[PDB]
Amino acid sequence: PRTARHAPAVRKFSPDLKLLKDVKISVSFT
Amino acid sequence: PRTARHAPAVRKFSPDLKLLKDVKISVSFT
Amino acid sequence: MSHTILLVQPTKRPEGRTYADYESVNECMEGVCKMYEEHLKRMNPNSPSITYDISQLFDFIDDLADLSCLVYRADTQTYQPYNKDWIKEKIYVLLRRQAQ
Amino acid sequence: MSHTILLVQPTKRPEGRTYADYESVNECMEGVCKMYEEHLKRMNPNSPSITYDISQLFDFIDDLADLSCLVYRADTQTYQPYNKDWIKEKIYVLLRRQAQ
Repeated sequence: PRTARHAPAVRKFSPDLKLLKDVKISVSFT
Repeated sequence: PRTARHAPAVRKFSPDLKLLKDVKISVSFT
Repeated sequence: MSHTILLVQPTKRPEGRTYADYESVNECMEGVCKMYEEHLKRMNPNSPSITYDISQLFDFIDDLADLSCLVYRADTQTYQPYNKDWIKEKIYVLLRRQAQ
Repeated sequence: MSHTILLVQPTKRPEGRTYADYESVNECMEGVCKMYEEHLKRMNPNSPSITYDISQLFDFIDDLADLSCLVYRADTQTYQPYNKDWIKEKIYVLLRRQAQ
């Protein structure tokens, strides 16, 4: 008899769009 | 009269699946 | 419930593309809201609750380089495509129901 | 030519998902081959040319966590879904034509 295979519940995928990542500002004072 | 808008040709997207990225091997000698 | 696939391209670079799938159109629209709310959460880690006008969510959707979805139709076993403006309307309908 | 969308998930993590679209089924199948060939190119940067058996490309496709496509059908204006094994067959047909 084949073995029944159990595994952890798969988390629902919710994309992190990373829109703030590496967003930089340069300010000159001269 | 509206302005005609020209831009560079869009490159065809070809996914780099990065399958070798951060693939490491540890070897013990003891 | 119609299985629904969401195609997301946040910026002009196709290297940022992703997709998600959902058990229903409603769950897909809930997912679009969750995607925005996660963006707000990472913007405001110190805020336990955030309120936003629907116009802010629509601005966010407008500013995505591409957003579209595909809704499974059982009568042909094919996926019907819908664009950003169709999604925004279905979100308005969803949120109005949720408010009531 | 039928507009074709390709959904790719290389590993078990959904964070690696991407998609591509093509003007025809043939261009999509050419794109799957190009995706494998780019993998071989990055594996073998010193090789100006690489030869592979189709079985190697099929092994590579098998080892992808998920691969599927969606083919536009003009008679219903919807997308017909096809799975990994359908794609592999269309690639075999394409490469056989190309060889001849």
